[PDB]
Amino acid sequence: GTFKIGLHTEFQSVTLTMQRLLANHSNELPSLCMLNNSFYYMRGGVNTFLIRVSDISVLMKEYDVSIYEPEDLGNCLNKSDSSWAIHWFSNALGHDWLMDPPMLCRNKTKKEGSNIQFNISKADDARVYGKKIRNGMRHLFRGFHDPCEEGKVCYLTINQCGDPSSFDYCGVNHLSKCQFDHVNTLHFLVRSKTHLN
Amino acid sequence: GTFKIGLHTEFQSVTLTMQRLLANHSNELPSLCMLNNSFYYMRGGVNTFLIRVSDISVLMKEYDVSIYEPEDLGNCLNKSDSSWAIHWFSNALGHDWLMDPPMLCRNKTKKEGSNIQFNISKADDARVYGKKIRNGMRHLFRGFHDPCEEGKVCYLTINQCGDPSSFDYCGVNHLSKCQFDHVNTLHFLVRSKTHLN
Amino acid sequence: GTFKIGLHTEFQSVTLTMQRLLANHSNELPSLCMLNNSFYYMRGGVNTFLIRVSDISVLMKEYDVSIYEPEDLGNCLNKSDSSWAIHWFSNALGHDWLMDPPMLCRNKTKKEGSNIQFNISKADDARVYGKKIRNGMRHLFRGFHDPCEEGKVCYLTINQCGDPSSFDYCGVNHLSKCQFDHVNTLHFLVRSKTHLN
Amino acid sequence: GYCLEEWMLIAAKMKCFGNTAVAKCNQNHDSEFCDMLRLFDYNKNAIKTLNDEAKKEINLLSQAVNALISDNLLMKNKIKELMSIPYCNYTKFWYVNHTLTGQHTLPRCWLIRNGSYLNTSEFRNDWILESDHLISEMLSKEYAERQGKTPITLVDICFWSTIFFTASLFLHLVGIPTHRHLKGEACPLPHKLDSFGGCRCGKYPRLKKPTIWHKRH
Amino acid sequence: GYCLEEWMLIAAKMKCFGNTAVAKCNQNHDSEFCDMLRLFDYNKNAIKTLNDEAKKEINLLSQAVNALISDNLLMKNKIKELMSIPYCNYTKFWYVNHTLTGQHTLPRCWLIRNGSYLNTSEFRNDWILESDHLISEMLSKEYAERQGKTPITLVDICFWSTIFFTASLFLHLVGIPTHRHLKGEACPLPHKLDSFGGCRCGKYPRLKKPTIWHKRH
Amino acid sequence: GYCLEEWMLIAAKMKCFGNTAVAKCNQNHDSEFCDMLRLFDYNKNAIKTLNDEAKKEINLLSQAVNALISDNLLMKNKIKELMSIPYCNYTKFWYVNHTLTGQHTLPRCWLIRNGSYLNTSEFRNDWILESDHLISEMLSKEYAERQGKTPITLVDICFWSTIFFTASLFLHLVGIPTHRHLKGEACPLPHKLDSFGGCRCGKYPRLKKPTIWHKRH
Amino acid sequence: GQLISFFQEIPVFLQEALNIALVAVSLIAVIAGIINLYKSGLFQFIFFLLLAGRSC
Amino acid sequence: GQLISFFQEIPVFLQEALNIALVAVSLIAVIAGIINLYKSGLFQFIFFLLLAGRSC
Amino acid sequence: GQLISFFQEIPVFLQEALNIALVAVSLIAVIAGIINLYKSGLFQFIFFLLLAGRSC
Ligand SMILES: *[C@@H]1O[C@H](CO)[C@@H](O[C@@H]2O[C@H](CO)[C@@H](O[C@@H]3O[C@H](CO)[C@@H](O)[C@H](O)[C@@H]3O)[C@H](O)[C@H]2NC(C)=O)[C@H](O)[C@H]1NC(C)=O
Ligand SMILES: *[C@@H]1O[C@H](CO)[C@@H](O[C@@H]2O[C@H](CO)[C@@H](O[C@@H]3O[C@H](CO)[C@@H](O)[C@H](O)[C@@H]3O)[C@H](O)[C@H]2NC(C)=O)[C@H](O)[C@H]1NC(C)=O
Ligand SMILES: *[C@@H]1O[C@H](CO)[C@@H](O[C@@H]2O[C@H](CO)[C@@H](O[C@@H]3O[C@H](CO)[C@@H](O)[C@H](O)[C@@H]3O)[C@H](O)[C@H]2NC(C)=O)[C@H](O)[C@H]1NC(C)=O
Ligand SMILES: *[C@@H]1O[C@H](CO)[C@@H](O[C@@H]2O[C@H](CO)[C@@H](O[C@@H]3O[C@H](CO)[C@@H](O)[C@H](O)[C@@H]3O)[C@H](O)[C@H]2NC(C)=O)[C@H](O)[C@H]1NC(C)=O
Ligand SMILES: *[C@@H]1O[C@H](CO)[C@@H](O[C@@H]2O[C@H](CO)[C@@H](O[C@@H]3O[C@H](CO)[C@@H](O)[C@H](O)[C@@H]3O)[C@H](O)[C@H]2NC(C)=O)[C@H](O)[C@H]1NC(C)=O
Ligand SMILES: *[C@@H]1O[C@H](CO)[C@@H](O[C@@H]2O[C@H](CO)[C@@H](O[C@@H]3O[C@H](CO)[C@@H](O)[C@H](O)[C@@H]3O)[C@H](O)[C@H]2NC(C)=O)[C@H](O)[C@H]1NC(C)=O
Ligand SMILES: *[C@@H]1O[C@H](CO)[C@@H](O[C@@H]2O[C@H](CO)[C@@H](O)[C@H](O)[C@H]2NC(C)=O)[C@H](O)[C@H]1NC(C)=O
Ligand SMILES: *[C@@H]1O[C@H](CO)[C@@H](O[C@@H]2O[C@H](CO)[C@@H](O)[C@H](O)[C@H]2NC(C)=O)[C@H](O)[C@H]1NC(C)=O
Ligand SMILES: *[C@@H]1O[C@H](CO)[C@@H](O[C@@H]2O[C@H](CO)[C@@H](O)[C@H](O)[C@H]2NC(C)=O)[C@H](O)[C@H]1NC(C)=O
Ligand SMILES: *[C@@H]1O[C@H](CO)[C@@H](O)[C@H](O)[C@H]1NC(C)=O
Ligand SMILES: *[C@@H]1O[C@H](CO)[C@@H](O)[C@H](O)[C@H]1NC(C)=O
Ligand SMILES: *[C@@H]1O[C@H](CO)[C@@H](O)[C@H](O)[C@H]1NC(C)=O
Ligand SMILES: *[C@@H]1O[C@H](CO)[C@@H](O)[C@H](O)[C@H]1NC(C)=O
Ligand SMILES: *[C@@H]1O[C@H](CO)[C@@H](O)[C@H](O)[C@H]1NC(C)=O
Ligand SMILES: *[C@@H]1O[C@H](CO)[C@@H](O)[C@H](O)[C@H]1NC(C)=O
Ligand SMILES: *[C@@H]1O[C@H](CO)[C@@H](O)[C@H](O)[C@H]1NC(C)=O
Ligand SMILES: *[C@@H]1O[C@H](CO)[C@@H](O)[C@H](O)[C@H]1NC(C)=O
Ligand SMILES: *[C@@H]1O[C@H](CO)[C@@H](O)[C@H](O)[C@H]1NC(C)=O
Ligand SMILES: *[C@@H]1O[C@H](CO)[C@@H](O)[C@H](O)[C@H]1NC(C)=O
Ligand SMILES: *[C@@H]1O[C@H](CO)[C@@H](O)[C@H](O)[C@H]1NC(C)=O
Ligand SMILES: *[C@@H]1O[C@H](CO)[C@@H](O)[C@H](O)[C@H]1NC(C)=O
Ligand SMILES: [Zn+2]
Ligand SMILES: [Zn+2]
Ligand SMILES: [Zn+2]
Ligand SMILES: [Zn+2]
Ligand SMILES: [Zn+2]
Repeated sequence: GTFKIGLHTEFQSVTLTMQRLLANHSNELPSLCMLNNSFYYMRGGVNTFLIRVSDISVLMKEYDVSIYEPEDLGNCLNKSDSSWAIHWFSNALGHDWLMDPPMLCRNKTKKEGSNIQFNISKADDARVYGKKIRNGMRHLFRGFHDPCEEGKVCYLTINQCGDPSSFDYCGVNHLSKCQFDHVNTLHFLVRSKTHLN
Repeated sequence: GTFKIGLHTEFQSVTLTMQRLLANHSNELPSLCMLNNSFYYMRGGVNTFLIRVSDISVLMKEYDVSIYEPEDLGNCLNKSDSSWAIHWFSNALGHDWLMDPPMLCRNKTKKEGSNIQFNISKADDARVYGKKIRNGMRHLFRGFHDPCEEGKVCYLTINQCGDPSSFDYCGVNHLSKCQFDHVNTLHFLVRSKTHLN
Repeated sequence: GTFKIGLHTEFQSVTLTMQRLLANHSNELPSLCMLNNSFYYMRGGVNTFLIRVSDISVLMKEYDVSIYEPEDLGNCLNKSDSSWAIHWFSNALGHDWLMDPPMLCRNKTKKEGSNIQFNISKADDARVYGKKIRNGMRHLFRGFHDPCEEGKVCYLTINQCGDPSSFDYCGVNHLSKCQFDHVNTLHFLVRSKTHLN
Repeated sequence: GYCLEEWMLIAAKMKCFGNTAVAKCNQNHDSEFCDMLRLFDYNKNAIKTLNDEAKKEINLLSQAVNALISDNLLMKNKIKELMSIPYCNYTKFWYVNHTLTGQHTLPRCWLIRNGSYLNTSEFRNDWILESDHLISEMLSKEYAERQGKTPITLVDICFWSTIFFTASLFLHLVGIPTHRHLKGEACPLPHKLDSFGGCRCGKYPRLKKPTIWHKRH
Repeated sequence: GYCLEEWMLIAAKMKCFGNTAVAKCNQNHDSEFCDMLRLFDYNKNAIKTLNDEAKKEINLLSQAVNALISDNLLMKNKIKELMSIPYCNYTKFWYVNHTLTGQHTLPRCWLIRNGSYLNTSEFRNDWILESDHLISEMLSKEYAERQGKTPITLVDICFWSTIFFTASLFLHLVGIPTHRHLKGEACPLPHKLDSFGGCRCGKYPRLKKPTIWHKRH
Repeated sequence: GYCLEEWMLIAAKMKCFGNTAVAKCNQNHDSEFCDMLRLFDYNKNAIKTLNDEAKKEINLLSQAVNALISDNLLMKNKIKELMSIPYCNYTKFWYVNHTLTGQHTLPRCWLIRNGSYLNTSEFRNDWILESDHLISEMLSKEYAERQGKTPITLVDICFWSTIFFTASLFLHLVGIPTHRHLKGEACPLPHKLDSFGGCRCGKYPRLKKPTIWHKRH
Repeated sequence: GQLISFFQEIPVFLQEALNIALVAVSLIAVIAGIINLYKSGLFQFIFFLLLAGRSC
Repeated sequence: GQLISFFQEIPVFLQEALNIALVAVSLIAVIAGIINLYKSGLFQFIFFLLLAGRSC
Repeated sequence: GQLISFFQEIPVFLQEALNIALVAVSLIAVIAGIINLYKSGLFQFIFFLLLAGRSC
C-alpha cells in the first residue's frame, strides 16, 4: 500500500478504528452499522435491534397498539429489560412527543416480537414527519439512501434482533459481519442544533 | 473609487451581493429589508408582506378574532394561499405560542383584509413579550430604531401587501426601493441559541 | 513571586479579578461562591441566597407547600420583592418544571423563611432528578463536591440569608469570606448545549 | 485564481482574485469576505450538483449557513451595530492591490456607521498599514520560497568556503615564512633548522641560538 | 501598549502589556488570558457606549459572553477539573518577561490543583521552554522585520557582486596570460599568434609548433 | 513522539508519529486526523483516571465529544456526502513520510466516493503537493531554528566585516598614494606639501604649483 | 524577470538605509571587479583569443 | 542602539558554536582590515592630508 | 551529522539553478583556497614544522 513518491519521501497510509471504543463504553451510546440500502442496525449495551425501511407494512393501525406516551413505548419489547436504546434512538431521530404524529407497535404476546413501524410516505399528512425522520436517519447513518418513491406508499420498521420479524439476518450473522461506523456515533452524541435535526 | 495609496500599490474596492441566491431560491428563506425608520418588509416565496411598528393601532380586542394555535393562523388572511412565511417569521422572532400573550387579526372577508398586530408596548404586563419580540426583530432586521416609549402605547403591525390598508407602499410601485439584506438572512437562518431571539 | 529564569529573562505573574463586573452588573451577572463541601451562596441584585447540601432535611410532603407553576414561585420568600434569583437558578440548573418531579418548601409565615428543597438522594425513583441537579450544580459551581452517597438519603437546601434557619453563617461574615468566581458566572450565561446540563 | 461571477457583484463585471490572497481564508474565521466567498462556493456547488436532481427534499442550505460562515463574527457585527460603532454589513470590501505584479491583500470590510460608509479618512491608518503589510508580504514571500528550496547547510557551506578563500588570499598577500634563518648567517637551504637551530647531520651544532623567520627567497 | 486598570488586578497597580504579546490574541481561541482581555475590553466599550442612555433592554453582555469567550476552552477546563488533573480557573496568569527590552510572552494559566496553585516546580519545563521560545521569538521577529524591508533579490545581487569581486581579486593575484610565447623565443609583440602559432603577416610560418602561455612582461 | 497502541489500528501494530507533525493539531480545527487523535487521547486519559472510580454517572465522554470535536468539519463532510462528492469517514489517513530523516506530514483523509476509497490517481496532485510541502518544511525548519538562535545583528556584523576586509585587500593590491611629489622635482620627504605645494618650514615657497600623487617608494 | 521586476521597484526599495548601503556596495564591488579584470589582463586575454593570428 | 542592545546580550548569544565562530570571524576580519589599511597607506595618506603643508 | 544528511540529499537539491551555482562556487572557492595556501607557503610551513632539523 506504500509506493515511492519522490527520492526518499514515500507515500504511507494509516487506518484507525473506533468500533472498540463504541463497544468499550457501549452504555449511554449505541453503535450504528448499515448493512445495505434497506437494512440498518443498532446495538445498545447487550441488545441489538434491526432498522428496516421499505414499502411493506405487516402492522396495521386498526386492531393494534399505538404508542403515544414516551414512557409506555416498551410494549414492542418481549424481553422488557430496558427500552432506553429505542427511546434514545427515537428522540435522537428528531421525533417529538408533545405534538408529533405517533408510531405503530405490536403486542409482546404475539410471536412476531417488536415491530415498531413509522409512516414516512411522501403523501398527504405525511410529508411533515417522514421527511424529518429521513433527515434524522441521514444524520445518524452515514450512507443513508431513500428507497421510497414520490407519490407512493412507503414505511419504516424497527425490530429487535432474534425475533421472527428480524428473521435469520440477526444473531451471529449480519450484526457480526456489520462494521460500526464511528462517524455515526460522533454525529449521534453532538447537540448543537446546527445539524440536520 | 480607486486612488493611489503608495508608489505602485493602489486602493481598490469590490461590492458583493446575494440577490440571485435570495431570489432564485426564494422558498425556505425569505428576504427582509428595512425601507424606513418604522417600515419593514418581508418577501417569502412569491408574496410580499408589510411589517410596521408604531403607536396607532386599528385592531381592537372586543369584536375581533384572536390567534392561539400555530395552525389556525392561516384563517387570518383574505388570500390565504400560504401563511407559512407569517408562521416562520413569528417563531423566528422568538415568540412562543405556549407561554406568551396571544395576537389578534382582522376577518378575511372584511374589506381592509388581513392585519396581524403585536402588543410590544412598554407598560404593565407587556414588558416580557414586547422586549423579546423587539430583540428578535433586532436580530432579523439589521437596523431597528424603535419608536416605543416607556409608559406609552406602541404596537407591531404585520399586513400582507395588496390589502387596501397596506396602501400604495406595497406592490410594484413601492417596496423595490428597499434593499433586501443578506445579513438579515444570515441572522435568520442560524439556530445557535447564542442570538437575540 | 518573580524569579530569574535566564541571565536576562525573569519569571513574572499577574492576578486578575472580575469583582467590579459582578458587583456593578448585579442584575445581569449573578455571582456564585463556595464556602466548602456543603455550603454555597448566590448573590443576585441586592439579595443573597444560601445553597446547602446535606443528608437531613426537616420537611414533609404532607403539610408543606409544593411549587409547580413558574409564576407562584415567589411564595417561598419572606420579603417577596423578587425571586428572579431562584428563577434563574432553577432554569440554569437544568431543572425544567414541565416533566420533572417538583420541589418542597416551607410556609412564608412560619419562622424559618424559605427552605426550598430538591430531593437529590441517590436511591429509587431519583436516579435522574438527583443526577441532573448534581450536574447542574457542577456546571454552575466550580469545585463542586457531592457529599450525597449512594443507597442513602441526601437533599439540597435553598434559603435566602437572614432567616432563622440560615443561622449565623450568613450576614457580612462568611458571605464576605466566600470569594465569588467569574468562571461560575461565565458558565451561568453561555447557552451552547454542550455543558453538563 | 479565484473568480467571482457577474451576478455576484454590483455595477461591475467578472473579477478574479489571486489564489494566495484567497488561500488566507483556509483558517481565517474572523473575516467576512471569506464567509461570503464560502457562501458563493456553496451556491455554485448546489446549482451544479444539488439542483439538477429532484431530490431537493433536504434543507442543506440552513445547515451550510450554520457551518460555512462564522456566527460569532455575525454576532460581533450585531453588537458593534447596537453600540453605534462601525460594523460590517457584508456588501463592500476594500483591499490594496499591487498594479505591476497583481498581488493584492485579502479584502476587508468597508465599515458603516449611522447607515453610511466611511469617508476613507476615519480608517486612513488601516489602509496605510495594509499597504505596508502588502509590501512586507511581497518581500517575505520570496524569502520563504527561497528557504523552501535552498538548504541552509548549502548556504553555510558557501559562506564558510568564501571565508576560507578570503583568508587564503590574505595569507597569499602577507606571506607566511617557510623556513628559519640563523641570525647573522645566510639562508641554510637545503638544510632545515629546528627550534634550537641544530641539524641532525651535525653541520649545525645545537647551540640553542635564537632564530628568525623568513619567507621564500 | 494594552493596559489594564486598577480594578482589573489584585494587590497591584495599573499594568501595561505590549502590542506584540497581545497580538497573539487576534486568532488564538485556546487562551484564557485572551478571553479575560476580551471580556475586559467589552466592559470598557460598554461603559462608554451602553451607559449614557437607559435603553439597556437587551442582554448584550450575555450575547458577548456567548461570542467572545471560547466555550470549548471553558468546557475543556471543566473536564480537566472533573478528571482530577490541573486546570485553569481564570485568576492568575504567568509569563516570561525580558527585563531589558521590556517585551514579553503571552501570559499562561497558573494551573490550580486541589484548590491550590501548583508550585513553580511541577510546570518547570513550561516556563524554561517559554523563556527559550521568548528568545527565539525575539530573534525571529528581528529576522522577519529585516526580511520585510530588504528584498532577497538585492541580497542575492550583493552576494554575487561580492563573489565576482573576490574572483577578480583572485585572478589579480594569479594573473591571466595575454599572448603566447614560442619554445625558447621572445614574445612576438606586437604580432599575435593563432592556434597554429603562425602570423598572417607571413613572418611566422604555420609549422604547428607547440606554444606556451605567459603573463604580462 | 505521539504513539498509538495496537487496539486503535486495523491490521497493524503500534506506531508512533512525530511530535512536530502532531504539533500541527494544536491550533488545527479543519483536520479529521487531529480530531481522531483528540478522541484517542481523551479515551486514554479517561480510562487511566476517571474509569477507576465508580462515580461514572456523569457523561464527560459526551461532553468532550461535542467539545473537542469540531462539529463544523463533521457537518461539512456530511454535506459533501449528500452532494455525492468525496468525503472523509474517519477511517483511513494518508501522509508523506521521509524515509531517511523519519519526519513526515500530518495525515490527510483518504476520501471516499460512492462508498469506495478513491484510487491514488484522482488526488495525485494532493500527494504531489504534500511531498513538495514536506520538502519545503524540512528545508525551512532549519532556517527557523537558525533564526531562533543566531542574531541578525551578528550576521550583519560578520557580513560588513567581510566587506571591510575585502575592501582592505583591494586597497592593499591597488595601493593608495601616501604623499605628494612636485612636478619636475625630487621626493619632498620628509617635508609635507599642501595643494599649493608649500610647507610651514619655508623651504618650499607657496607658488601654487601643480602636484601629483605617488604611492610608497 | 526577477532582475527587471526588482528594477521596477527601486524607488520604494531605496527608502531604507540598509537597501541604499547594499546598492552602493554592490555597485562598488562590480566596478572594482571590472577594474581588477582589466588590470589582471583577462580582457587582454579575451582580445587575444578573438583576434589570434588575424590582426596585429 | 542596535549595537548596544547586541552588546547587552552577548552572554546569552555566546552559548552556541556558530555564534562564537561568527564573533571570531568578525574580529579577525576587522583586525586584518586594520592591518591592511596600515599596510596599504590609508593611515599614511590620512596623516599626510591632515598635515599637508603644515609640518615636517 | 549535518554534513552527512546534506550529502544524502544532494540529488534532491541538485535540481535547481541556484543550488548548482552554490555548489560550483563552494567547490571553486575551496579549490582556489587550497591553491593559495599551497602557493603562499602554509603547506611548506607545516612541512618545515613537522621536520624541523631532521632532514635536508
Ligand atoms: C401512512 O400514510 C399514508 C399517507 O398516504 C397512508 O396512505 C393513504 O391511506 C389512505 C387511507 O387512510 C388512502 O385513501 C385515501 O384516504 C383519504 C380519504 O379517506 C384521501 O386522502 C384519499 O381520497 C384516499 O381515499 C390513501 O390512498 C393512501 N395514500 C397513498 C399515497 O397510498 C397510509 O394509510 C398510512 N398508513 C398507516 C398504517 O397509517
Ligand atoms: C469508510 O469507508 C470505507 C470505504 O467504504 C470503508 O472501508 C471498508 O473497511 C472494511 C474494514 O473496516 C473493509 O473490510 C475488510 O476487507 C478485507 C476483506 O475484504 C479484510 O481486510 C477484512 O476482513 C475486512 O472485511 C472493507 O473492504 C472496506 N471497504 C472498501 C470499499 O474499501 C471503511 O470501513 C469506512 N469506515 C467506517 C465504516 O468506519
Ligand atoms: C396592549 O397592552 C397595553 C399595555 O402595555 C394596553 O394598554 C393599557 O390599557 C390599560 C387599560 O386602560 C391601562 O391600564 C389602566 O389604565 C387606566 C386609565 O389611565 C389607569 O388607571 C392605569 O393606567 C391602569 O393601569 C394601561 O395603562 C395601558 N398601558 C399603556 C399605556 O399601554 C392595551 O390595552 C393593549 N392593547 C391591546 C390591543 O391588547
Ligand atoms: C426523597 O427521595 C428518597 C429517594 O431518593 C426517598 O426515600 C425513599 O422513600 C421511599 C418511599 O416509598 C422508601 O421506600 C420504602 O420505604 C420504607 C423504608 O424502607 C418501607 O416502606 C419500604 O421498604 C420501602 O423501602 C425508600 O426506602 C426510601 N429510600 C431511602 C434510601 O431512604 C424519600 O422519601 C424522599 N423524600 C421526600 C420528602 O419525598
Ligand atoms: C450596507 O450598508 C450600506 C450603507 O447604508 C448600503 O449601501 C447602499 O448601497 C446601495 C446599493 O446596494 C446604494 O444605492 C445605490 O445608490 C445610487 C443612487 O440610486 C446608485 O448607485 C444605485 O442605483 C443604487 O440605488 C445606496 O446609496 C447605499 N447607501 C449608502 C448610504 O451609501 C448597502 O446596501 C448595505 N448592504 C446591504 C443592505 O446588504
Ligand atoms: C482560583 O483558585 C485559586 C486557588 O484556590 C484561588 O486563589 C485564592 O485567591 C484568594 C484571593 O482571591 C486568596 O485569598 C487571599 O489570601 C491571602 C491570605 O488571606 C491574602 O492575600 C488575601 O487577604 C486573600 O484572603 C486565597 O488564598 C487563594 N487560595 C489559594 C489556595 O492560593 C483563586 O481565588 C481562584 N479564583 C477565583 C476566581 O475564585
Ligand atoms: C490589480 O490590478 C491589476 C492591474 O493590472 C489588475 O489586472 C487587470 O485587471 C483588469 C480589471 O478590469 C483586467 O481587465 C486586466 O486584464 C488585468 N490585467 C492583467 C491581469 O494583466 C488586477 O485584476 C487587480 N487585482 C484585483 C482587482 O484583484
Ligand atoms: C517587563 O519588565 C519591565 C522592566 O521591569 C517592565 O517595565 C517597567 O514596568 C514597571 C511596572 O511597575 C513600570 O513602572 C516601569 O515604568 C516600566 N519601565 C521601566 C523602564 O522600568 C515591564 O512593564 C514588564 N512587562 C510586563 C509586566 O508585562
Ligand atoms: C517513516 O519511516 C521511518 C523509516 O521506516 C519510520 O521509522 C521506523 O519506525 C518504526 C516504528 O515501529 C521503527 O521500528 C523503525 O526502526 C524505524 N525505522 C528507522 C528509524 O529507520 C517512521 O516511523 C515512519 N513514520 C511514520 C510511520 O509516521
Ligand atoms: C440487503 O441485504 C439483505 C440481507 O438479508 C437482503 O435480503 C436485501 O435484499 C438487501 N437489499 C438490497 C437493496 O440489496
Ligand atoms: C396484548 O394481549 C394481551 C393478551 O390477550 C392483552 O391482555 C393485552 O391487552 C394486549 N395488549 C395490547 C396493548 O393490545
Ligand atoms: C416612511 O417611508 C415611506 C416611504 O413611502 C413614507 O411614505 C413615510 O412617510 C415614511 N415615514 C417616516 C415618518 O419616515
Ligand atoms: C368573519 O365574519 C363571518 C360572518 O360574516 C364569520 O362567519 C367568520 O367566522 C368571521 N371571521 C373569523 C375569522 O372569525
Ligand atoms: C463548612 O463551612 C461551614 C461554615 O459555616 C461550617 O459550618 C461547616 O461545618 C463546614 N463543613 C462542612 C462539611 O459543611
Ligand atoms: C401558609 O399559612 C397560611 C396561614 O398562616 C395559609 O393561609 C397559606 O395558604 C399557607 N401557604 C402555603 C401552605 O403555601
Ligand atoms: C445619523 O443619522 C440620523 C438619521 O438616521 C441623522 O439625523 C443624524 O444627524 C446622523 N448623525 C450624524 C452624526 O451624522
Ligand atoms: C468626504 O470626503 C470627500 C472627499 O472628496 C469630501 O469632499 C467630503 O466633504 C467628505 N465628507 C464629509 C462629510 O466629511
Ligand atoms: C487534596 O486536598 C485535600 C485537602 O487539602 C487533602 O486532604 C488531600 O490529601 C489532597 N490530596 C491530593 C491527592 O492532592
Ligand atoms: C514551593 O516549594 C518551595 C520549596 O522550598 C516552598 O518553600 C514554597 O513555599 C512552595 N510554594 C508554594 C507551596 O506555593
Ligand atoms: C456507484 O455505486 C452504485 C451502487 O452500487 C453502482 O450502481 C454504480 O455503478 C457506482 N458507480 C457510479 C459511477 O455511479
Ligand atoms: C487503482 O490503481 C492501481 C494502482 O496500482 C491500479 O492497478 C488499478 O487498476 C486501479 N484501479 C482502477 C483504476 O479501478
Ligand atoms: Zn631563505
Ligand atoms: Zn643536515
Ligand atoms: Zn603580424
Ligand atoms: Zn615620495
Ligand atoms: Zn617642510
